[PDB]
Amino acid sequence: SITTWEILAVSMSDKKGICVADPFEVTVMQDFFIDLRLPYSVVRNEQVEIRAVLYNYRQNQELKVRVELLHNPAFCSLATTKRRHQQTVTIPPKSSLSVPYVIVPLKTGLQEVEVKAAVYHHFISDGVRKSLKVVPEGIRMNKTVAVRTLDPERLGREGVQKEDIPPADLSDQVPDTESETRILLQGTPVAQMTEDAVDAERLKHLIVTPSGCGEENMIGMTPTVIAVHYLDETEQWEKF
Amino acid sequence: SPMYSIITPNILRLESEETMVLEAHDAQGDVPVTVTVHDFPGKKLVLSSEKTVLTPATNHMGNVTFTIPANREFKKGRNKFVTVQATFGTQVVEKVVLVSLQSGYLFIQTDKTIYTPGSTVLYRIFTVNHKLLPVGRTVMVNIENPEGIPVKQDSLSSQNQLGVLPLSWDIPELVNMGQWKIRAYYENSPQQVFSTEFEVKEYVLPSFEVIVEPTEKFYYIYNEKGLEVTITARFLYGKKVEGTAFVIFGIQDGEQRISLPESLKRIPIEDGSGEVVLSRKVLLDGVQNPRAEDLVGKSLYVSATVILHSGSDMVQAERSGIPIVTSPYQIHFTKTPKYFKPGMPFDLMVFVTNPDGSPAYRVPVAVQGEDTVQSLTQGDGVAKLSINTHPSQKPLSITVRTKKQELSEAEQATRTMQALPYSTVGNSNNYLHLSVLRTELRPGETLNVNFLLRMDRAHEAKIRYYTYLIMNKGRLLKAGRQVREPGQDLVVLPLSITTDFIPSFRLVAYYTLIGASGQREVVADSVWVDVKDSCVGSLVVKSGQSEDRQPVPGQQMTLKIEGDHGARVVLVAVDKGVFVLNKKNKLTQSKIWDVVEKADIGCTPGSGKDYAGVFSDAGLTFTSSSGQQTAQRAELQCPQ
Amino acid sequence: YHKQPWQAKISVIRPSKGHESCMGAVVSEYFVLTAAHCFTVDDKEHSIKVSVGGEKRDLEIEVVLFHPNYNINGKKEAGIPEFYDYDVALIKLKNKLKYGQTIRPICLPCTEGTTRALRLPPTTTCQQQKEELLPAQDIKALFVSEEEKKLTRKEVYIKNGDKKGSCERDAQYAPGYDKVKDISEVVTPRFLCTGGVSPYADPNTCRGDSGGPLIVHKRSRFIQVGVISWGVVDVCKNQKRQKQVPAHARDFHINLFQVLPWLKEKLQDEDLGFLAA
Amino acid sequence: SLAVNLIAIDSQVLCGAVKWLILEKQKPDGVFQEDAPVIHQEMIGGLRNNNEKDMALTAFVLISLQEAKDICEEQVNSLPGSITKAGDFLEANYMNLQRSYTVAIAGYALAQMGRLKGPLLNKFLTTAKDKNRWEDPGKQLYNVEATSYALLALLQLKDFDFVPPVVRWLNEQRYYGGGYGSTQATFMVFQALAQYQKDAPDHQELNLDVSLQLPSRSSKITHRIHWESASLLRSEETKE
Amino acid sequence: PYYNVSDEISFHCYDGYTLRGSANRTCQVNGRWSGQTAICDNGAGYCSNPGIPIGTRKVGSQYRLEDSVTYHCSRGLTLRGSQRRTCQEGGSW
Ligand SMILES: *[C@@H]1O[C@H](CO)[C@@H](O)[C@H](O)[C@H]1NC(C)=O
Repeated sequence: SITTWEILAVSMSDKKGICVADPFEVTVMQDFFIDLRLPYSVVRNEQVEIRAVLYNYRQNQELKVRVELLHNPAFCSLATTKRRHQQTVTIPPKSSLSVPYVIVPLKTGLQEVEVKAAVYHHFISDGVRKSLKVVPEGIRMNKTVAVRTLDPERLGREGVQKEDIPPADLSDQVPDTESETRILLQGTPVAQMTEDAVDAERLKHLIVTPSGCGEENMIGMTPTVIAVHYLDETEQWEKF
Repeated sequence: SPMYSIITPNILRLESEETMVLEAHDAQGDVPVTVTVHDFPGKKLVLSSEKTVLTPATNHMGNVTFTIPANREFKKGRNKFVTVQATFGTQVVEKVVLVSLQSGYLFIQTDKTIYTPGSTVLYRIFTVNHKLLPVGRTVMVNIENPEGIPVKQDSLSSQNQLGVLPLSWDIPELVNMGQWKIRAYYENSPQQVFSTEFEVKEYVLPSFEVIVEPTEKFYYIYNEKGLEVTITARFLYGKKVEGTAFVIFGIQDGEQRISLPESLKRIPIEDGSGEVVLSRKVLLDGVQNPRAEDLVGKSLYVSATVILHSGSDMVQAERSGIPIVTSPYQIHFTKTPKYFKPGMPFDLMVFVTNPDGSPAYRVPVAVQGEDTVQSLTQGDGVAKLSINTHPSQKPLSITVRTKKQELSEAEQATRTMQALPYSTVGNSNNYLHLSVLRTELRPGETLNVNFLLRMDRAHEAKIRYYTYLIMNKGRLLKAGRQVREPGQDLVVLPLSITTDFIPSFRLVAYYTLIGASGQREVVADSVWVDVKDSCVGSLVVKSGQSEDRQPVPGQQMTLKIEGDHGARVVLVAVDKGVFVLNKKNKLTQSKIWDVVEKADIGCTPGSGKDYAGVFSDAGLTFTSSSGQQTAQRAELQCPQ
Repeated sequence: YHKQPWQAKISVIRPSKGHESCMGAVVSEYFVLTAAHCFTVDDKEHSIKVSVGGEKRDLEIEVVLFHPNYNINGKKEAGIPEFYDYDVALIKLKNKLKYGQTIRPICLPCTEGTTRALRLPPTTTCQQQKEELLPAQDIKALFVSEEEKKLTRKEVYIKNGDKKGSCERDAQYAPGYDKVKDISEVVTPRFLCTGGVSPYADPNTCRGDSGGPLIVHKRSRFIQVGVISWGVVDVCKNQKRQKQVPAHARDFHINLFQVLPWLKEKLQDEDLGFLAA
Repeated sequence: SLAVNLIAIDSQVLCGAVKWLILEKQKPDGVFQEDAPVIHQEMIGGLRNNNEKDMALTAFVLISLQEAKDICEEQVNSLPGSITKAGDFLEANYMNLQRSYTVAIAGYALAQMGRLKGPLLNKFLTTAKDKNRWEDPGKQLYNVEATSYALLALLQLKDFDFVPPVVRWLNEQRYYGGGYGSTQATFMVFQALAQYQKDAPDHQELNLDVSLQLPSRSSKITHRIHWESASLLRSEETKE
Repeated sequence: PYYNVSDEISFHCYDGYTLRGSANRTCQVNGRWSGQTAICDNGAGYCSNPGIPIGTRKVGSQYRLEDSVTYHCSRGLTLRGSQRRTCQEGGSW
């Protein structure tokens, strides 16, 4: 790739610790090169146009280039197994030229496009071999077969539950195309119960100073002991 | 009568070592101390038990460090506490402290910021404690779709892996586009969950980048000149771009965008650059509000689009968040303490910034009160002021403005705060201030900590030493004494700043004596100081080649790596074209310290309403045998 | 229907009742690999009967060879009642077995016979086979279980990938291991962890299945790589299957690649052709 | 024995009173008898009216011993023996009780031993009217206190399927203790609700063994969904 | 651009990937590479990564069940074996 690679480093010392380094850029360029740009995906049987731009960053030197598009049974261009669809152009100094290419994806899947180019009276050449997806003619649909609910004992029997699922329609399915069925399971709380605790603001009277004889002392000590105990578990010393 | 004190962080952490400062005032001879930590509620012994002896040779200071489990008994809602008990021979001093189940920090690194349906997401997890060090722990990792529903869950262990968990996740061809998420957390802390997002979308790497930088990082309302925006566009390999640009403006209300169709221009991009100006006329024509003072507070966004002359590529850029303020500056007392000392000097930590949020360099500031008293803002965007205070108990109100020349008073910024008096035990008017020369501290230098005392000579001779403690990343870095002979109103502490203080550190100093009538008084003071945030050690990656020229596609190059010894370095090369569509969620050292700093057990920048407040606001729990203990802390995070 | 010739059923009669019910695997014309905890020093040869091929009669054994490093009671000091480290043992029969459509050996790791089974070159080292049979991923294996006097296969997954630690640490829920300091001490490298809920709900091993062969079905061949040792949660009580099994109900086995030196020595005269390495 | 987690309790005193009840005031039957009834007959709660003094008192003293068992296990050596004696007694007469109060206080005493099974366990549950309260015709002190002992018994038996109705009845009655003769009610109603806040679940048993088999596949696809691994998208694709 | 005789090449997987086969391969006189095919699998698919034999080009990253992958040789080379492999039930292509 002709661009700037941004390398990132991360150290992990058992002594010092963690520390991420500063981004170190690395520019990678070439005097003469081809910039082949293809779409993310192209529809099958549809005639499109890819653009191959040839850059010439030579300060002051025009180039006589002869770019060519290699043949591929997966596509239908003006280049066959015996003919070579190629042009001969002259790219001015410090400039670029776009070379149009009309093709027709004949088969689906991830295909391959390659273009080469050489200059006259010089030892310079370059080529690009990238790939592009070929989406089958039609539209992306997602028929929801069914949305059943799983919960034995309620809609089951003897502890088990049977749930049949009829095959998808796919009546208007595009000829010669594949398709998958995504079965999906998932739990769901169900997280309930747990009751609320008595507000500590309602217990601002259980703080009685223990007093009396051998029996009255305990009677006055009880409301205080159990009160603090309940507040320690409910952690309601905040509102209290 | 003797006095056995104890100081521990407001919140104790699990699977770590918390320092425990023991003291005695005064007593004589050797005094054995048996520290025992139980759970809560209930005295279910025992978590951790330590022992030590206070010898007068060490001025009666203890230094015990316990490690709290971990433990599976600590499992939803509410909080968990531990009963920290310390016996000093016979007199028992106990105090319950809040517990943070947190085990440490987790940082997730993804190779790219955006992925295409079909590729694999390479991501690693770093398991470090509260001290940012490699540690073997068990981590739960989940990957939620754009609909926030986990599609993959694991449970790795960084044990014997040097705190680095290499992972990957294959993206199916048929996948839901959107903002995916990678969540992770320690098995012992299901509440503390870290997250890192990555976008999944069908895209193609452009050939060049488009940058949009306005002449100013803001916009003045009465500025007739308007908003000038620069359009810089160059290829990913440095070369400049030749094409045409399509720029359009718009006003952004509260989570709302009102496009301005009238502000559409078509500027030619020659020599890899362009220039567009938004007339003030169109800006006002956009909104249906005659008054221009109504736009104050809103923002503007630029939407440019560069297209080559070959029509082979087309990049779309955007610069949103352009503050339309009346003052090119802002003032924040967030770094300034909210408590003062009656009579003693009050220092201010003015924090001047720009409309965008970036620190301001050299900005004259002063207080409405006294003139001449000014201080040019430093590099970090912090000024140093110091006004005087009256012995009165009347709330202090300060109004700091900006005396920036080349700018009218009507275009300046102002902010007013309020400080509360420092309550004294028995109104003995015994205070303590800690003035520190505000300078950008750097690891390896030295700092001068001042100890200003205020009290009558009726008991000033009893003050023979201070007690300073260093708070760092929620722990006790160092604790010592500061000698003082009767007559010294100001002493200096030769503090050596190392690489540990990073990022910031707090300093709490207190003194004890017998004033009034056999009454034990405690007076303290805290101060927050920031240090130059940088790597603990060092790590640089430069080119190994002898400069020369630029590499060629398919060439070998030496990659020099200057890192720490015994350290494991993980690399990752990414095309800059990737950051063109998304440059968010990028792992940076700045973000690392950002998480650590926003986790301190302290809240108040310094000082408190009283002695027991200074410790709690700094991150310490002082508890003696005389009866002076700090406030209880229940909530994990800071108030508000 | 009997698609498990290697499968063997072991029974040990003891006073009062006993009837220790374990299982083994025919590995040669005399030896039958099986667990070691199914037997004890007290148990003689006349009290141990082994039946293979579904034969009604019981074969008389000669001697039970335990692993030199087997010590189930060598951890009581640390408070660990059970210790199934190196839980393997061979059973040399008194009579030679005539292989038929009901009796047939099973491939053992690091053998010239297994090399051909994996269709690998003769120059394949022992280390290469371990990478083929036991990769660093979620291996797909299976074991033989007995339900209603009828043998049945149970497809499971060996947690040898990144889910290895998750499956091992669940050994803490096991009876007696509830107070173990370091879980890595009760789970030696000589263990292969299986069962669980991820990636799938793997069937658990019973008490009668103990000593059962851990087989990896590849290339239409059956390769034994482990031996059923012990389980975390007992899900079989001679009544019905638990059905409500915990998410930590794991099953541990004994990696044969770790006990090779012992197997190669005891089976030197069986023409199994063990690799050097 | 409850304030041991709040203040400092001398083991000589706590265990001292326990040893006295065992050696002195306990017949070979394991029954505890009262010789000097307290002057305040209102602090004893549901023991004032004695239709079944033997079963009630023996259960009351028994519970107190089991709450101090973990403490006086070092000093008192005849404690385990005494606990068993009283247990054998209550279990032999639990099927003959008439008052809902005695059934609750004795049920919780047997629950701590796990000796509340079969017919005994069945009686304890059926006694509660409307399955939420162990009430007896007369007074309020005898009602709230009884239900409290029963609640602690349910939590002890880990039967959180019958607990919600009970706990709900207490909270929906609003009794913040305090007053005349509220010594028992207060100490129990808050002891049960506090113990409930610790033993309170969060959801219901989530363990689905969903196994789906496809015609174009030999083996089945078995998946288990637990509370921890809930809300998980377990998908399975099939091109057919 | 081309590998002469007795030329050696090494393979190395990324972090989180296991390397099966021969890491170091040398060009022999028979115009072939020594050792087995180098494959970098993470072990996340129902079937192991089919890998990409030297000189071929695999099309298909998904290694689920019933999934398939196609291969294509360079210009001037004859593809030997299968051009399409489907992940059959039982972990095997
Ligand atoms: C079906 O797929 C399409 C494409 O992403 C989407 O628009 C639609 O919401 C999907 N429907 C369901 C049921 O999720």
